[PDB]
Order: sequence, then structure tokens, then C-alpha cells
Amino acid sequence: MEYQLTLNWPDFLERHWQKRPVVLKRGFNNFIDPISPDELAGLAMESEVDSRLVSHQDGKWQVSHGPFESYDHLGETNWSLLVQAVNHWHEPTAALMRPFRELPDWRIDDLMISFSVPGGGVGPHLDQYDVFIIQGTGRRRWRVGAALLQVDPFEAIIDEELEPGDILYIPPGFPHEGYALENAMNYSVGFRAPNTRELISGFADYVLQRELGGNYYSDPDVPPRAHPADVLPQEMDKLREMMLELINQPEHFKQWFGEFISQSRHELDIAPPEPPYQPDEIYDALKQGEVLVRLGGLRVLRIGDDVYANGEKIDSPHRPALDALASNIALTAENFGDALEDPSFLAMLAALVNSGYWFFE
Amino acid sequence: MEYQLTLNWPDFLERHWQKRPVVLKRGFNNFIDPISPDELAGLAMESEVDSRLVSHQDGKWQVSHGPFESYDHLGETNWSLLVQAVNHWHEPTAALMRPFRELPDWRIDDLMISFSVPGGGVGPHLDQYDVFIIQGTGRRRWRVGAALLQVDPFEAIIDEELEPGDILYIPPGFPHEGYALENAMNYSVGFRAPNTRELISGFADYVLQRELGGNYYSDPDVPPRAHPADVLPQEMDKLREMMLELINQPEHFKQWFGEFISQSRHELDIAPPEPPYQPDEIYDALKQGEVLVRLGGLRVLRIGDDVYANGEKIDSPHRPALDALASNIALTAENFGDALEDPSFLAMLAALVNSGYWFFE
Ligand SMILES: [Fe+3]
Ligand SMILES: [Fe+3]
Repeated sequence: MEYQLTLNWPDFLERHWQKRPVVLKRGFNNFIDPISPDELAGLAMESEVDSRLVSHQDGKWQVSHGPFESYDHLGETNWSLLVQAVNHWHEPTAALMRPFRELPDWRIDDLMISFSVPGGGVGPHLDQYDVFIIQGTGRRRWRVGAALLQVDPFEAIIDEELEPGDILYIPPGFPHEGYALENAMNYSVGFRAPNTRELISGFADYVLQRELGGNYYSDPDVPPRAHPADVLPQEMDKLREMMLELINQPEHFKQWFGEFISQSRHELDIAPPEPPYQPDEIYDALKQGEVLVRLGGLRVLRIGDDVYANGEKIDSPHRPALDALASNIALTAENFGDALEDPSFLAMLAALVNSGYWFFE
Repeated sequence: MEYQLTLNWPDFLERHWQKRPVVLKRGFNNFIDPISPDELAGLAMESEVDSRLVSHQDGKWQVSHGPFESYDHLGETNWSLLVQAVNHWHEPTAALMRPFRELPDWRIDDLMISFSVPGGGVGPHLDQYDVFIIQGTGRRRWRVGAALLQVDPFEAIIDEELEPGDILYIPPGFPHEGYALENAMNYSVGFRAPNTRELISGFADYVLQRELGGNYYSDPDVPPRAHPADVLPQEMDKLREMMLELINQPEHFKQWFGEFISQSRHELDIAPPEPPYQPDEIYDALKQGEVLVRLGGLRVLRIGDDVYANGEKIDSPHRPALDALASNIALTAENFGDALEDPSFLAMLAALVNSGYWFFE
């Protein structure tokens, strides 16, 4: 099954995105939850899954981290189960992502799902990132204040009670708070952006690991000074320009970024097939009609001519086939065209499959 | 005692520095070695000292690292003892440095001293750095080739036999080779420069340790694209500009560099006094005529208004007193003027002394 977003994108972009929060009434028409509260909890029981439980009694809070052996000593009110990146683990929930590809893939994060009993929620906070909160079964009251991870109470600019299929969009910076009125499922479609710090330090590691930027400062026309202990401004400029020059070299930064943002912020369900596929086995499967499916949560992005998957750079002369890898979550032989006839390309595919990044049926 | 360099600096800079090697005949007139071969070897016996022994027999080489218990099983020919940063450990040798402050302090490294028996030396190599090799007692034949850490044999553009007080200058990149003809002391005054790699990775650590560059990429006018998996050039530009912007912020980079180049490339002889000095004790000493002496090898550099010593930033409103710290290896009360009357400044001095960076007599 799949989901249709009822929403005017150019307007939402013009007037809300990264600017102003809004509640989209029945954004999803006749919304059907892709996962039961039961399924969700059973999933948080597993260790590879980043979950959390938030409770408030007597005015004080209580976070407990997953996984979870028992699901009692728990009240009937005032707690919330929050599970990170469920699109990594449950094929149906990953479909909630697809209608947001009107926003660029590289900026999309994953999907957090929360389950709360009446009164349950996390209290007033703010996020560094864009979010869409989709209301599933039940009902929740959400408050959002103007812009200024706990914060002090705030006057609300939006105060609404979401009904199934409603979507609350919140830009980064706006404080929000939400709690359940009946037993509620919320699906947060989250976004990500790097800060300058993450950029500078990650690019440095690439430079360092790959032995680049190995040219030395040279001063054949070394300037005079009055005090030998001084470092002069022009000298400082020269050092700066070495750094600018390296950042601006056409290939290196592009190539590092690709390897950086193509990585996920949460653990993937990587399960290498045994025995490994032969490039022939891949060819046969495809031509027989089998469907090659991308692993949930696995980011695949194109920067110029290169394509990157979970850190790996992928190069191939078959531009349209390679495009298919990045745009379709489910691939068939037609998507590849005559690229399947190049054994170099089959080989490349087979590697990706053996790494666990795509799998059959 | 102290040393006088007989040499025309503007010409040497115009025509040789970072351009072309040259032998300066009797650069030091009536040269007296500041250290015996005995003293040198005894010093390499100590563990805090970076030494090395290079031998060749039968065509093959043999490096052994310090320190050294016994000084036999050693031939009469074909070996060399090389000791790193002797200016850190032997007050007299540190004076060989002073006449090179016609070149900027920040570019000067330390002083390596080698002792070789006839035939001893390291064979054909090249360095990434400028050097002046001063010939002490004895005689050595040095060869230098044109420019292109072992290398293949080379035709020589300079082939000379140095006599005491001669100085061989070699820019970075030029292959050289030298061996003893009689028992020879060589004093290498070494230089240093950073590469872009060292810059980018060190600045990143500063950004990271000090919690800077924490602004996030924002795209309120996020661009349209045909394939949602693409990252567009303008997006890449925006990311780059975040990095340029941070490097160019007036204070941060200046401040990091200061903390970086003010550090030594070899271990210092840091010996914190016990008990610590009181700011009064410092004041008294100075006014009584005692001489405050900078620890050997300790770099002290000024960048704009700030002054940096072995990593520490030093700020004080007494600009000329602070200047004295960077220009004089030996300080007296006069050097400080009325800054000694500010207890804030005495306090600052006392800290530096207790760290072991300066000491009395
Ligand atoms: Fe939130
Ligand atoms: Fe050398």
C-alpha cells in the first residue's frame, strides 16, 4: 500500500518551509496506521533498536532507554514510548516517507514513531531540525510557540488537537509540546542538516586519512619585521589561502561530502547474504522478473556524475541505469536497460547486494 | 659567550633563501664548539633526549634509537651519532640560534647536532625544511644536487669540504649527502613550516574542542530539482561558504594558530619549581637584580595584540612589557618598566614561572 499527500507544495514552500509552523488538516485522507501499538512495542524489545520511554509523575520526569524486557510497572496515563528510525525495520512504515520527496533526499532523515497513553509526551522542547508530525489513531494536543532539549513554558501561536491524518509541520527553532488525549500514534518525519563544525572536522579526517593537503608554506620573499617574534598579517593570509585553496579544489570536497551525507544517522539492518551472489545469479533474477529492493533507511545520493550509497562511491559509465538506483526503492530489469549486459555493471550490482544494501523480494 | 654571523642578509634572502643552496665560507669566524663530543654522547644516554645512531657496513645501513647504555661494539669509522634539539638541554648550544633571528622566530625549529667518525653520515636524502649546517671541529664533505627520507644517487651542483666555521645552507627539496673526513661536529639549525593538512586538521580540533561553527545549513528557499536524489551545485556552494566564513572569522583562526605554532616540535625540559613562587617573590628577585631566563626551546610568538607561549595565550594591557617576554631570552627588571607595579602582571609572570617556562639564574 502507499500514501497520497493532499497539499499544495509551492505554497507550503513559499510560506512555511524553514519559516513558519502549520497544521495541515487531513493531509493524509482516510489515514491508515502502518503499524499497531503492539508491533511497535515488540520492536522496541529488540537491542539493535534505539527506543526510549518518557514518564512524568509528581511533576518530575523519567527517561528510560531501550530495549525493554518487561512492559509493566507502567501506568495507564502519563507515559510515552518513542522509537527511532522505524523505517529501518518495518517495511510498511517506510512508505510514509515517499510523499515527502518533494523535498530533497539529502535533507530527509528517518522516521520516529511515538506511542502515548493520555497525558504522555515529552514536555516543552525545541529541535535543531525540521519535522512533520503525522497523527495516526487517537488524538493529541500540540502547542507551538514563536522562535527564540528542554525549555521554559511559552505562549502558544498554534494550539490544536490533531485528528488522524492531520500533519503538524514545525521548522527548526520553534518550541513545541504535545501530549495524548486518547491512545495516540504519532509519526515524525524528520529532517537533517549539518553544521559548520561537522563539515570542517569531517572534511579534515578525509584530508588526513587520504594523505592530501601536503604542500608546505613557502616564503621565498620572506618579509622584514621589527620584532623577530612577530607573525605578520600577510603571513596569516598565506596560511588561510592554503586552506581556502584546498576546500575549493573541484574534486576532493565533492567526493568527501558524498561519502559523508550518504551515511545514515541510525543503525541499518545490514544482513549480508550467504553465500554471496555471483554476477550471473543477479542477472538471472532480474531477467526472470524478481524485484530488487533497497534496504530501508539506506541513503543513495547523486552529486554530479558520481552516486553514493551508505558511504561507498559508485562509478559507472551507464548514467541512466545508475540513476535508477538512486530514484527507485524497488527496481526491476526494465529500470536498468542494456546495462545488465555489461559484466562490469553486474559485478558492481552484485557487490552492493552482497554488502546487504539491496536484496531480492 | 655569543656568536657573530658574517653574512650579507639582504643578498642571501634575495638570491638563496628558499631558492638556492650555498656554502658560506667562514660564516662564523674563529668558530668555537659550544659542546664536546664527550658532552654530546653523555647527553644521548638520557631517556628524555631524542637521539639516533647511523652505521653502514658492507653496503647496508643500521639505525639504532636512543638512549644508549653502552658506547661500544662501535667501529672507528662509518657511524654517526645524531641528537635532536640539543638547544633544549645545553644552554651553550642554544646561543648558536641567536644570529638567525634575521629570519622570523615562528619559522625557526630547533638545533640538531651530529657527531661522526670518518665515513659516518646518513647517505643521500632530502628534507622538507630549510637548514643551515654549521661545521665545527673536524672536516666533512657535503654534496648537494638540484631539486626534484632516502633517495637515489645524484649529480652534485655543490661538492665541498667544510672547514670549522663554514656553513652549508640548503633549501627544502634539494638532495644532499655528507660524511666525515676527520672526527666532525655538525650543528644543523633547522626550520619548520606547516602543510595544509596540519592546518586544516588542527583548526578543526580547535573548532570541535571549543564548540564553535554550530550554525546549521538553512534552505528557506530550497531549490527545485528533477531527481529528488540529486545534490545541486548551489547547495554545495552554500556548504563551502559556511566553511570559508568560519575560517575567515577575525578572531578564531588567529587565536588557534597562536596556540599551534607556539608549541615545540620536541620535548622541553619542563621542571616546575617547588614550592611555587608567590608574585611577591618574583617582584623581589627582579628588583634585586636577578635574571629571569627563558627555558631553552620554548617558543614565544606575537600575533597582533596577543602573545603565545608554548600553547598558552597571554593577554596583558602592558604592551611593551609583554613585548620584552618575546624578544629577550634573558630578562631583567628594566625590561618590564612599571608593569612590575601591577599585581595582575606579577601574577601572570608568577604563573609562567611556576609552569617552568622561565626560571631564575
Ligand atoms: Fe520535537
Ligand atoms: Fe638533511
